[PDB]
Amino acid sequence: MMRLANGIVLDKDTTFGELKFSALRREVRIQNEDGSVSDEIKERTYDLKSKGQGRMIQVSIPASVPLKEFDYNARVELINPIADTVATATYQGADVDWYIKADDIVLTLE
Repeated sequence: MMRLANGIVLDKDTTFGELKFSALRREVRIQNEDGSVSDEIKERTYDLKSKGQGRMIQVSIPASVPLKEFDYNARVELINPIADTVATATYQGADVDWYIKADDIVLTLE
């Protein structure tokens, strides 16, 4: 005898809006001093669509975080998402969309 919550107590705006999967843009890897890049990963950049200004957002998570094999338009939410200015600080002209570095990628539990 005990009552289990069938839903959520409160709502949080961490979900951004509707975050739905599109593809895996690119997994950037550890570059060797000699020049050539290694087979080991550094960060993983994903393609996610969000409701708002109509921009496809580039979500990058560190190598310590495993890959998530999600289906197309699967609803996800980010633990600690931050929109950076470090990418556009080293790149110029290639930055057609904006970058968001995240902690971990999970499914929308709310």
